[PDB]
Amino acid sequence: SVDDFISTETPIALNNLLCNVGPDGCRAFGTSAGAVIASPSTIDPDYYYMWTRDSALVFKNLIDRFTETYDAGLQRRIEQYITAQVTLQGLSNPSGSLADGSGLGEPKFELTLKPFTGNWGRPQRDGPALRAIALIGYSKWLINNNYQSTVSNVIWPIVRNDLNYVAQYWNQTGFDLWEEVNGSSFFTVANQHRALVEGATLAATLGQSGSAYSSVAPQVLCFLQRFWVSSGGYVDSNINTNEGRTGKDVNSVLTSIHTFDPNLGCDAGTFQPCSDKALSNLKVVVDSFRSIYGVNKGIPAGAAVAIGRYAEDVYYNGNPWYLATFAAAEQLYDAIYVWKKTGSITVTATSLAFFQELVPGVTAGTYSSSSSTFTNIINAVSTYADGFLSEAAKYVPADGSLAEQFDRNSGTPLSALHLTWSYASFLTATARRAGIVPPSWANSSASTIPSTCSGASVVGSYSRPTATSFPPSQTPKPGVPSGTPYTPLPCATPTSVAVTFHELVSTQFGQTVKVAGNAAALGNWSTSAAVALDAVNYADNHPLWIGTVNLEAGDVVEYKYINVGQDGSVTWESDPNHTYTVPAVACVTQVVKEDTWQS
Ligand SMILES: *[C@@H]1O[C@H](CO)[C@@H](O[C@@H]2O[C@H](CO)[C@@H](O)[C@H](O)[C@H]2NC(C)=O)[C@H](O)[C@H]1NC(C)=O
Ligand SMILES: *[C@@H]1O[C@H](CO)[C@@H](O)[C@H](O)[C@H]1NC(C)=O
Ligand SMILES: *[C@H]1O[C@H](CO)[C@@H](O)[C@H](O)[C@@H]1O
Ligand SMILES: *[C@H]1O[C@H](CO)[C@@H](O)[C@H](O)[C@@H]1O
Ligand SMILES: *[C@H]1O[C@H](CO)[C@@H](O)[C@H](O)[C@@H]1O
Ligand SMILES: *[C@H]1O[C@H](CO)[C@@H](O)[C@H](O)[C@@H]1O
Ligand SMILES: *[C@H]1O[C@H](CO)[C@@H](O)[C@H](O)[C@@H]1O
Ligand SMILES: *[C@H]1O[C@H](CO)[C@@H](O)[C@H](O)[C@@H]1O
Ligand SMILES: *[C@H]1O[C@H](CO)[C@@H](O)[C@H](O)[C@@H]1O
Ligand SMILES: *[C@H]1O[C@H](CO)[C@@H](O)[C@H](O)[C@@H]1O
Repeated sequence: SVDDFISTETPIALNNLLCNVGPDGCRAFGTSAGAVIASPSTIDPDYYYMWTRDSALVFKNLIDRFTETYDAGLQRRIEQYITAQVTLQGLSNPSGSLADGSGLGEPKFELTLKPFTGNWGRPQRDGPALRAIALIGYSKWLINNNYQSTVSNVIWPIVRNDLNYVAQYWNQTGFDLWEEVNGSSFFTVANQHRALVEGATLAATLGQSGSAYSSVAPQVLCFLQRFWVSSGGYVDSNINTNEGRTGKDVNSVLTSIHTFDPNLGCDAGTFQPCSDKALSNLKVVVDSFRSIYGVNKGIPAGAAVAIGRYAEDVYYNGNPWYLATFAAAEQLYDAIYVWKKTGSITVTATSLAFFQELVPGVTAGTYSSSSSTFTNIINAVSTYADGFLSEAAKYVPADGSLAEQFDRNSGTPLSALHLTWSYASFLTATARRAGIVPPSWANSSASTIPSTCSGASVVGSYSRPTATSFPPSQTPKPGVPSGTPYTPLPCATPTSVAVTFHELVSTQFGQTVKVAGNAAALGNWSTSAAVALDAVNYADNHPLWIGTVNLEAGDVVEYKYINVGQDGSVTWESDPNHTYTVPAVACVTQVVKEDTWQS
């Protein structure tokens, strides 16, 4: 049963999610405190970086969990994530610097919390919005528990930079959440709108300046309306671009679930999950995958299918994604929640096709909780939503691991292993199924659309946050649900650890980088026995060499990189030797050591 899968997968998903959080997660061990790896995959693909988006989506989930039941272990991680942003905001990077806010649009960073210097689809203007939303989430908790001073001193300067960025740069093109399309993107705009609304509210509570945010927000909402295609009944996910796609993209479904607020009911203006526009869009998006994936062969209309990002996708050949398939279920669980709470379901001309696929012959109208129609709809939609979970479940391996994708024909996992966002997406979908909803972000007025739109923006001011520490033991006030600290799943302690040496060093044609060191596996300082690294991930402006050696757990190793020429001549990097103690920690079987050539 679905219930069986949920009960089994939940502790695995939570464990695997937290394994990807530094400095102590089992697959992110030795990364910076508060860093989140997108995936431990370092080769084909190389996802061993911290993205602003993935990190913020993951921590929003954790903050929501933590808000439901206090967990001092989660609190520790949340605090470290927040303080890591102090370092990141200050960075000058290829998108720009903090001075004019432009640097905040940078999509990804090295896990040492240094800039990523390679070519990339930058900027991505959703990042600051999503980060603000996460930090505002935690701020709400602190305020409710009488720690408002901590918000003002530690969190608000960080949040204020991100909010100023949104208010200044929302009306500018950039890359979408898939990092491919330079334009105006639904997910980005909608989250920018939410960030400004929550920001204005938090500012008012703190007695800080928020009027810029509240005056810009309605204009962002105004622009969001332009993504709707009335003739097709779906959202064109990217506009102001010439990419030549239909625009039918799980982008829009993710948008609905990440800006869900049940207090907004079935508001179509903000694209709520039970809104007629969101329901119509869901059907159009799902339908775009029904006929194209081998895994969907033989599944009838009215039944759940595996879905991907967008039908035109050619990334790894274009496949279903776990997070996309879970997102469809989540939107439906969100819809069911609101229908049950309000005791009423409205079918309109816009959502009719969606409903008739599930309840043949139903017509437009309003059906109350006493009607047989209400019960019929609830059951049909619940079954369909569970169907998306069960479809994804067919392709989850016995160990419960979630990669990024599963093959469109065979269902075998592919691309990045242990994608942090895949685990978050399972956790959120299943929370909504159980009727666990996140804190509200809007009031009724946050849905009122202006008469005429303009690209109104405000030039902001940016300053480096300086506070990098939280007061100890910020426990909940009496009466708040409270529990014991999180403990990871148990494993054996390994005797051997795969150590991936990950070295940035600019080299010229015919040169090879090797690692030499005192351990037998490293060649006991012999240059002939040194371990050659690979240039598989090498680029001139991101000169990465990589390779993996098994070392004895607990061993203290000393090493240096060498550059070996065509002629066999050896160049040692400058002193001192690197000194590394190989971890001997239960569950830590592979680590990445991120080095830069010592000049
Ligand atoms: C900046 O904001 C303006 C105002 O919302 C956007 O202008 C609209 O663009 C859409 C799509 O091209 C048109 O359908 C509307 O007619 C435009 N309205 C006006 C008043 O010009 C503009 O697209 C935004 N640009 C970016 C990059 O965000
Ligand atoms: C390492 O090599 C040196 C030669 O420089 C030698 O003295 C020593 O015996 C070697 N150690 C091991 C572990 O074999
Ligand atoms: C963040 O950094 C500051 C110094 O800039 C420390 O005071 C603090 O304890 C934390 O390490
Ligand atoms: C504050 O107090 C808590 C106990 O509630 C400790 O666990 C913590 O180390 C800090 O001293
Ligand atoms: C949480 O509990 C701690 C005790 O560890 C108090 O210090 C704090 O005021 C809050 O009630
Ligand atoms: C709430 O209560 C739990 C145990 O009941 C503690 O573990 C937690 O630190 C908080 O005080
Ligand atoms: C293997 O050994 C380590 C010792 O550091 C333990 O921490 C672990 O629980 C396992 O027994
Ligand atoms: C790493 O650091 C240690 C410090 O004990 C040195 O002994 C070693 O040579 C390397 O620099
Ligand atoms: C790794 O950690 C061990 C234990 O602290 C040290 O002995 C070694 O020098 C390295 O720092
Ligand atoms: C080392 O091995 C463990 C299982 O033994 C994995 O969980 C880990 O990802 C690494 O490959």
